Parts: sequence; C-alpha cells; structure tokens
Amino acid sequence: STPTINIPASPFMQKLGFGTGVNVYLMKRSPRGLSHSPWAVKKINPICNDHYRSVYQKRLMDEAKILKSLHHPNIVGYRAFTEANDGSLCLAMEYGGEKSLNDLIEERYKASQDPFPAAIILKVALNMARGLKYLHQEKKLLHGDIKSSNVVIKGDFETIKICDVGVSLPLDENMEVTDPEACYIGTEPWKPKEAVEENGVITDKADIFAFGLTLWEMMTLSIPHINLSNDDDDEDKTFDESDFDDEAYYAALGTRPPINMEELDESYQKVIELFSVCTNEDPKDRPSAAHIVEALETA
Amino acid sequence: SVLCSTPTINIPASPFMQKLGFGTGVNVYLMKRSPRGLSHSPWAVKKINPICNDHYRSVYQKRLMDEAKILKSLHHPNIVGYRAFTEANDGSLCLAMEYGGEKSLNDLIEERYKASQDPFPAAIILKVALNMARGLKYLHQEKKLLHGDIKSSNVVIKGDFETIKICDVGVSLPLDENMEVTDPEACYIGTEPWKPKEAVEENGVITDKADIFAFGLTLWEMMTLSIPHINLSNDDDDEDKTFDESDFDDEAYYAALGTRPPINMEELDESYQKVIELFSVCTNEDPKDRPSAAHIVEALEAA
Ligand SMILES: O=C(O)/C=C/c1ccc(O)cc1
Ligand SMILES: O=C(O)/C=C/c1ccc(O)cc1
Ligand SMILES: O=C(O)/C=C/c1ccc(O)cc1
Ligand SMILES: O=C(O)/C=C/c1ccc(O)cc1
Repeated sequence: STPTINIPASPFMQKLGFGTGVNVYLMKRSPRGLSHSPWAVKKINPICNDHYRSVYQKRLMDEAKILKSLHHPNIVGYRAFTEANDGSLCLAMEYGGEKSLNDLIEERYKASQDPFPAAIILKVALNMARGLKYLHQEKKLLHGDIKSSNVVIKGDFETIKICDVGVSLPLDENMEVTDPEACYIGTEPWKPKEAVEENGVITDKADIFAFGLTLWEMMTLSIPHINLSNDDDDEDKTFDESDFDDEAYYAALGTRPPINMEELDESYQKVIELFSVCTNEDPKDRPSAAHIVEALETA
Repeated sequence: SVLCSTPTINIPASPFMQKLGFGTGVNVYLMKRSPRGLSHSPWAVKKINPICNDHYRSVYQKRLMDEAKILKSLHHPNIVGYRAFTEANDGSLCLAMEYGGEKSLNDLIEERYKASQDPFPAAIILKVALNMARGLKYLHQEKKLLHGDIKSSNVVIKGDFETIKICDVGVSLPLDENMEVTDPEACYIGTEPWKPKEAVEENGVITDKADIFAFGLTLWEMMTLSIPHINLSNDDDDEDKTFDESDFDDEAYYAALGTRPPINMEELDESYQKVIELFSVCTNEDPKDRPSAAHIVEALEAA
C-alpha cells in the first residue's frame, strides 16, 4: 500500500471539534512539474472558464496605455485599478449599456418579428461609422470583429457604442494590417473575403464589410449566410443542424447576403444602398469609415 | 468563379451611393423569407457566435432581479462582491464582479513554483486560511449560500497578501435550514480535482461541508504547489524536463477524486503543524467530521 502517518489528537485539532488522531497518506516529491506543464494549464482548470481573469485581463503596460486612451462617444474603453506593477496591469472593459444590438435583434424577433425601422438602422450606422473613423484615423487600429454582439445600446438607442476594441490589428500608414504577427479572425459569418483568402490583404475596409453585415442584421433579424437547407415553406417550428445548409454556408463566406426587399420597402432606400456598397466584393469599392460619416452626417 | 443562380435586382446609381464615393449601380441577390427561425434556433445560439466567447457579456452579466438583489447585497471583507450600473426595478439587471487585486492565489502558487519552489511559509497559509474561513462563514451563516467551487484560482490576493478574498460567488447553491442544498435546480459542479466525495457520488447530498473540503484542498495547494490528484505513474522518468498527458496516471486520478490527497511530509517542517491538522480534518471522507467555517474562524482566532 502507500506509506501512512498518524497525526496525534492535538488540542488545536480538538478546537475544530475533532478530537482524535488522523491517519494520512504520504508523498515524497510534489508533482509540481506535471501540474504546471502546458498540458495541465490547458486541460485542467482552463483559464477560459475562469471568471475573474475574463473580467480583469492582464495586459502589457504598452497595450494597456493604448486601451486606456480610447476616449470617444461611440467606443467602449477600458480602465485599470493600479499603476502598472512591473510588466503588466489588469484592465476591465467599461460599461456602455444593459443590452447589445444582438440582444435587441432577437428581442424583436420574438415579438414583431418586424425589421428595425430604417430611421434607427441609419442612426446605428452613423454612430458605428463615427466610432470606426476614430479607431481607423485616430488610433490607427482595426477593430476586427464588428457584429451586433460588439455593439452595446443604452436604453432606446440613447447611445450606440462599439466594444471589445483590440490592439492587435494596428493599421499601417497605408491603412493596412501589415504587422507580421497580426491575424484577422472576427466571427466566421461576418468575415470579409480577404479574411478567408487564407492569404488576402487585411485593409481598414475589413471593418466596413462587417459594419455592413451588422446593418443587414437589423434588416433581416438573421445571421449572415445561415439559410434552411430545405425550406418546406418554413414548415416545422423547430430547427437544428439537420435543416441547416452546410453547403451554402461555407460557400458564401465573404459575400454579400441576399437582401429581403420583399419584407422591407421604400424608406429603407439609403439603408440598402449603404449596406450594398459596404459589402461590395472588392475592398477599394467599399467606403472609408470617414466617407460613411459625412456621407451620412447632414447628407 | 462558381457562384449560383437566384433572383437578383439592380439598385440604380443614386446621389447617395455617389456621395459614398461610388456613383454607379449595384446588383444584389434576393431573398423572400428571412431565416429568422433557424438563426435563433437553440442550435444556432450554441454553435454560432457562442455567447461563452463574448467579451462584453463576460463582465457585464444579466441577472434576474431577485438574484441581483442577493449578489448586490454581498458585503464582506473577504468576499468579492458585485456592482450594478443602472437603477433596477425591471426584471433583469447587469452586474459586474468587483475588483480585489491583480493576482489570484493560483497565480502566486505558480510564480512561487517558477522560482523558490518552496511551499508558502506556514504563517502565510494560516493567514489565507483564516480569511477564507471568515468569508466562507459569511456565505454559509449570513447569506445561506454554498460557494460552489473553492480553489486557488477563485481566491484573489491584493498586493503582498494585504488582502485575501473569495470570488465568483453565485446564488444557485442555496443552503437549507438544515445546511444542505436541496433546491431541485441546484447542482454542485466545482472543478474536478477539487470535488468532495459528496459531489463525486452519483447522488450524494451537498452540505456547507462540501466547501470546507475544497477549502482544505486549497491549503494543500499552498504546501505542494500542485493540483490535487494529478500524479505521474512514472516515478521513474520523473524529473524529465517536460511533461505530457502521457505521464499522467489517468486511473489514479478518477480513482482519487473526492479523497484526501497525500501530504509531502518531507518537504515541510514543524511550523506546518497547525496547517497540516487543518488540512486533515477539512478533508475527512465524512462531512460530519469536517469543521464548519465558523469553527475554523474560532480555532484560528485562537485564544
Ligand atoms: O474541471 C476542470 O477544470 C477540469 C476537468 C478535467 C477533466 C478531466 C481531465 O483529465 C482533466 C481536467
Ligand atoms: O464603466 C464604468 O463606469 C465602470 C466600469 C467598471 C468595471 C469594472 C469595475 O470593477 C468597476 C467599474
Ligand atoms: O465563430 C463563430 O462564432 C462560429 C463558428 C462556427 C463554426 C462552424 C459552424 O458550423 C458554425 C459556427
Ligand atoms: O449597487 C451598485 O453597485 C450600483 C447601484 C447603482 C444604483 C443606481 C445607479 O444609477 C447606478 C448604480
């Protein structure tokens, strides 16, 4: 068996309401090595499933400074809680409302199931552009993951903001993510063509594309490139990976989704027009964050 | 160039699109019915845009009004509480876990490993022990809430042990008038290596003592700087620079979950006497043999 060693019934241990010795097993050398191996930190007690770190993220003081410098009515920034101890510093994303656009999208789907009014779709479009302009022209940073999930709304669209701003996609002088160890990822359904090319060139327009698909969501209340494999005329009121078109999905990844003009009307004119040019197959053909702003400002 | 055939339409050149630096026309495909159903299917919300990977929702969590009341009311020196950002009344409020320092006890038990490798001084372990006990006592007595999963990574340290708080407190494991989690919904999950017998058993009963067990295991972590029941079958090739899944005795693991791990007696000394006693009683197979948080606070504030 394993070497045991009795621990005599002490007075202190009695204070714990347990008066008796306790036998315990022995261990020569603590398997520290295995417990701290990469396998362990990865499989046992995953840091991805850890709450505190998810909120208070350890950041390299240089990035931390950049992330704390984000200051714009349409961007959600970060805040620290101490002066950079030597090396890193914890940062927490600040608050920008109780709901995310995504939350409102599905909130609606379960009620009216009616597209967002054109007036509100444009408003969001304005503020999001405003915020992208700031990120692109001011901070020289590409968001890289635009979508309804990363747009938080305050009340009845009192304020529209963009969150989860990174520091890993620095925009070169030619407004192009030239940095060597910099990879665009975003969220599959929202990826631009150049993010799928496996070799394409990531420009600032990568965001404009995603910005377009986000306006699309407010029109269709749906996810880009997710269509029922076999319609059946929207028959059964239940869906799963069986009636999902694996086919069309990986096919359209990076292309402009089909517009539901049938459900919309005439007021959604500008919305559709803006959506179209932002999803244009070619990067150069897509407006700059800035262009979209003034082109929408008083015009 | 593969594409497909399907209804399309032409958006005439307009002043607007021109103003967007285009001044041309665009041809767009067409859709009659929006896949709104499939998109919000329980399947879609689970595999596409996984909220478990959403940053904003990770910090600002939506809680039911009654749960937020409880969470907002957490107020103890050794408990990391929550903060709201808008006046509630509605049937749902967002709360963010508060700040309690830069490092977790797990971070420390590991900076410690990357150097000294010498088990935290006995005195510090007792300090950590008393503070955790006070916080756990607050949860059990004052709020009637079992923590759920005590472990080093859920203990945050401020500066040089200037502050020690338990975090990630939830409300789904409410305690009985009998100190047992009987709510039909409740379900002890914890973290495998730290699970007590009761939580490993097929349908054991969970009491405030389940926390005492994992609490004990956390003190063990401070002496061994290891994860409970993670041992290599190879005492032989042990000390080999790197370690892999192929050194981990998969059986001994699942066989020891819930049992008191072995104590590295030869690495400690006689100042680790109280620490070793506390560790032992807190890890008895029988919950009734483990002291309550209250009894631990008293025994440590000794005299
Ligand atoms: O709960 C955890 O964090 C870890 C679970 C786990 C389960 C089986 C393993 O072999 C390792 C980790
Ligand atoms: O955005 C704010 O006003 C405050 C945010 C915040 C986030 C985490 C905290 O621990 C405290 C404040
Ligand atoms: O990145 C995501 O959020 C989603 C990824 C994903 C990958 C394969 C699928 O079939 C669906 C979603
Ligand atoms: O409990 C909290 O931490 C926050 C309370 C709160 C109350 C009213 C506000 O307008 C914002 C926060």
